[PDB]
Amino acid sequence: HCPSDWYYYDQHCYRIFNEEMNWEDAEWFCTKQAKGAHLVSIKSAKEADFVAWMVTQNIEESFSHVSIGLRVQNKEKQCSTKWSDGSSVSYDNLLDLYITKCSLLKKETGFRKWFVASCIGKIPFVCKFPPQC
Amino acid sequence: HCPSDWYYYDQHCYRIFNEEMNWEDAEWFCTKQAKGAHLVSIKSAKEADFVAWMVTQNIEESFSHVSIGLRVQNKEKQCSTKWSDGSSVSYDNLLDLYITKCSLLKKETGFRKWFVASCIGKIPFVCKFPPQC
Amino acid sequence: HCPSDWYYYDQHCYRIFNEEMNWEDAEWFCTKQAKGAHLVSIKSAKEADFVAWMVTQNIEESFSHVSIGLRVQNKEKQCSTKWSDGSSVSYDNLLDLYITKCSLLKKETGFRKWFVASCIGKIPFVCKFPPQC
Amino acid sequence: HCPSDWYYYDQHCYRIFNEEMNWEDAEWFCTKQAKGAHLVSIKSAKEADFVAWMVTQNIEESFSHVSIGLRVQNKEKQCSTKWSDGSSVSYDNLLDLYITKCSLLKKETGFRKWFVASCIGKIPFVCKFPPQC
Amino acid sequence: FCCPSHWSSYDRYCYKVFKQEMTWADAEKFCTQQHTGSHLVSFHSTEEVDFVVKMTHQSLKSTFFWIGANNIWNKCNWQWSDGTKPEYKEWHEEFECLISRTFDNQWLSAPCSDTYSFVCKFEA
Amino acid sequence: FCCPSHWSSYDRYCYKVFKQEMTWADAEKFCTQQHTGSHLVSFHSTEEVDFVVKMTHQSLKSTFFWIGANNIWNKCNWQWSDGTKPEYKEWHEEFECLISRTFDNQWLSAPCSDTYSFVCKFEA
Amino acid sequence: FCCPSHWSSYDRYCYKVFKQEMTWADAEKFCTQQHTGSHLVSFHSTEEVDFVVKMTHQSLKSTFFWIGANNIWNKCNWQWSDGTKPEYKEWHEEFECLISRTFDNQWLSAPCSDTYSFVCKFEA
Amino acid sequence: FCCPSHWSSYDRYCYKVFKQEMTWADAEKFCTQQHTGSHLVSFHSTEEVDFVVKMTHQSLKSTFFWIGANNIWNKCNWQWSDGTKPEYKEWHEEFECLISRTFDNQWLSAPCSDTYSFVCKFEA
Repeated sequence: HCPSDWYYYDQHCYRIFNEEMNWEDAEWFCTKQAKGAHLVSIKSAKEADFVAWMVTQNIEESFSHVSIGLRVQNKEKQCSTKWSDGSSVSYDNLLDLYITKCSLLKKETGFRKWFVASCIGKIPFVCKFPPQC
Repeated sequence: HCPSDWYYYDQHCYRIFNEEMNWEDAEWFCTKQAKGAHLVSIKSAKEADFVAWMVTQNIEESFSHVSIGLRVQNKEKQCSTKWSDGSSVSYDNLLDLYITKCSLLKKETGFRKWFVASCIGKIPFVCKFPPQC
Repeated sequence: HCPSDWYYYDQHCYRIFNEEMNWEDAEWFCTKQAKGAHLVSIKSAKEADFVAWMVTQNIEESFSHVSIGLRVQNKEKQCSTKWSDGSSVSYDNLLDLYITKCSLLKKETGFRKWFVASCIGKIPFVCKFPPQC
Repeated sequence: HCPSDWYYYDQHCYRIFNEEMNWEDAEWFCTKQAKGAHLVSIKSAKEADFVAWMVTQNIEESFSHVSIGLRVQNKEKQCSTKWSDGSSVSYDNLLDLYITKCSLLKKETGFRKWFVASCIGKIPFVCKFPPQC
Repeated sequence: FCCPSHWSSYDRYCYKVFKQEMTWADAEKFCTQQHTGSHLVSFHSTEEVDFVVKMTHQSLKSTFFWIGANNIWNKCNWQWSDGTKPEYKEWHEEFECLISRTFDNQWLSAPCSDTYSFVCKFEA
Repeated sequence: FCCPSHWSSYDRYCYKVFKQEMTWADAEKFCTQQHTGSHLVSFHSTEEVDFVVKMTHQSLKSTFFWIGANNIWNKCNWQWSDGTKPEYKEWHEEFECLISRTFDNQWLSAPCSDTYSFVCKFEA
Repeated sequence: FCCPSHWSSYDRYCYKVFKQEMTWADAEKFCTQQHTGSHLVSFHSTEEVDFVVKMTHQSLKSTFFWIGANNIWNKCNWQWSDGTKPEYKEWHEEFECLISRTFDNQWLSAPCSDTYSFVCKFEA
Repeated sequence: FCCPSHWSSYDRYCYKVFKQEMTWADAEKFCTQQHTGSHLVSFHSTEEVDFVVKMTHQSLKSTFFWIGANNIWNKCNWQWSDGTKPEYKEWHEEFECLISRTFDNQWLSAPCSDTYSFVCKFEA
């Protein structure tokens, strides 16, 4: 069973918060909600369908993008370590504006496929955690 | 050559006894008849045909099943050591009535194919042993 | 070049003697004729054709078989060391009359193919040796 | 950039000299022209086309053959070390006139394919070297 | 950890009874498709059998349901009382699978091609 | 151990004479199908030959029967008296197999494609 | 060592800007065919970027040109904030490649299927 | 050991001149079919060349005959005076084979596709 406003699917609880936040803050926020909570992770088409369905039913009409837990672990600006000529990418002037190490879902596709995105954007997000029994 | 009422086929002697007995008692009975005697064993289609023919000619019309020497060596109630989920079968509540560790032949099929059966049933049986020369 | 009555083909000298002798005596006879001489050996179709041609032109019309140098080295009566059941052939009562460890050529086939034969038969034979230069 | 009368293609300088010389003298001559200079070497169809084009535009109408840097390193008269019978070629009476260890280009083929030739012939030749920057 | 809705929980496993009557092989595949780690029930204690029997008796109208064990006599080590091994065989094709009762803790068997209800199980 | 009915026994083996006239290869295959371990007779003593000869003389009307040895001259090691080995060959295709007499203990041979009666043998 | 005619030189490398607008993959192949060791430009210092930017600004009318790095986000190591790895995937097919500006030393990206001008480079 | 009739002997080898005019490859194969160990002549001394030249001058009407060496310039190790190896090649397909004179001990070459007389040789 789960808190009010939270949905129970399979063995976890999900909830979309219509508060605009960047990936880090969203993830931190989620961990405060409950033990083991994090930004939602989609581990199967069935869960993908459910999460999409839920977002559709509770997101604010103004908002259109929602954050999910996928993030790039690499420390470099982008993940290509070599240029087409074989040399290493030891010098990198990519603009922060173009560093897209986070992910999200969008209304334009029924909240289904995953899209890469800047981690400094402030958007709604869905949390997920496993309730105890 | 063989005792009276016994049939000689290939290199052994066979005989069906129309005395109802359980597998163990039948097997013990057979061993008392002669050296190396045991419940019949069928080791080829030719021997299978002969034994079937013999049973047909000497079994009592009332009886329909006849015991043969095949038996399960396993000590457990049934021989499946694992469940479909991969776990071991360490707990087993199979009813004795459903433990079929013995075998027999039946008139319904001309005494040909082999059928599994309870070892506590009392039926006719055929013995077999190799005569000396 | 070669002695009178001997034919020179390729690098050797051949000659058929119309004296009836058994294989051993023929072979011994040949070795006395010259250094390195032996009963003829056929080592190619070309030599086979030549030797056949020569025999045809010099053999006595009465004679029809001619000895050649091929012989069985095995010491046993016949060369089958095992019976069809896998056991060894340690006991052998084959009649001498049927022990054919030698070979010959016959007029019936234009003196071409080789035939097995008794070594105690007395027939004409051809010798062969390599002349020196 | 390159000296007067020299052509610049890709990263090297080429020039055909209409002075009749044998391979060795031509090669020595080329090395005196500049650092790293040698008789031309053709290392690609593109360079082959360019060198052919250049020769065509600057060779004397009287001359028809032009030397290039390819030469046999082998010390023996010819390079076949074994005869068809497997024996080694330890004795060799090939005439000098027939020892063709050098190469050249000819007008008859638009100065394209390479031909083997005597190294004692005196003909025009093209030099090549890499200019410094 | 909790069990999905419409599933019952016991010990640390999840159970669910299905009425559709299927063959052994089909029931097992079916269970497989219902959830990760799901299979036909398996039992490792009397208490557990009790639980699925009570759970099953209050939902099923039938009396028998498939259990996760199949071909119980085909795997056996058969031997002739005369000591030798059955090189030549003339068996009658037979495949028995285990089934549970809805009114007792004892089990029985039935031809695997037969058709009965069943219950699925998975951990976590 | 005893011999099957219609088979004779000697030493610890079983023998049986067959009148059908077959080729060597066929007789052997045939014997193979008559009983496990069965093949054309093989001999390992004078006493044994005696036994099958007596047994065979009283049943066969022919005079010769196939024995379990074939291709007796094809297996040989042929060599030219000049020492060398027959690399090039021009033999006349010939396959001799052994046969026994019905009135003596001596053996002979005959083209394996020929047709004679025979006797089968097996142990136990 | 010198650079071929119609190519610019910097450090010990050769550069050449091409106006034809091609996709990333095509630009790279194209560079490959222009000279041995040739590829889309790669940068290993600020001074070098400066050089191709000046060189490129005075020849190109466009504003962006392809750089030798592709699929910059496909190679990444993505992980769920919950620690686990993305076994199941549902990404939206996307391939970003790097591009340079003609008025600055900073770089950006663009779908590799897009069409821009470019510059080739090779050593010696 | 002696030489076959119609063959000449020298040292411990056998020689025979053939007038038919064939290509190098054909002459060699031909020699191969004439006798075991037979091939186009090979020379390992001045005295031997002398012998086949005299022998050949008195039988052949031509002036040149094939010798057992082929592709004399294809096997060579060609190198550019600049040290490097000919990775890229643009040779003109050419195959020279050796030939002897009938009036001298000196040898020459000729395209292997040409047609000349020849002499075969073998040991023993």
